[PDB]
Amino acid sequence: RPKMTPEQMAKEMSEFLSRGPAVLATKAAAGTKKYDLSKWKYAELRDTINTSCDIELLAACREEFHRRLKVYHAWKSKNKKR
Repeated sequence: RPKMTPEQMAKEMSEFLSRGPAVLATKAAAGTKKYDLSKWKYAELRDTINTSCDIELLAACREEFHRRLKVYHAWKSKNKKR
């Protein structure tokens, strides 16, 4: 496989979410972090959603992106500067 970059995955992730819909409303009694895919690799996540059909699952992945996205941008912004 080719060489992967944090900026590349960050762009693919961010846009991935912006592309997906947002008419969700399953919010009930609060509960969605029931799926911990933090370990899943960017390739695994994107892949799963690319070849999956599970609502809850799909959501989990997307959520794992948004999370590691704001964090990646935060830590990066803090690490960038000297």
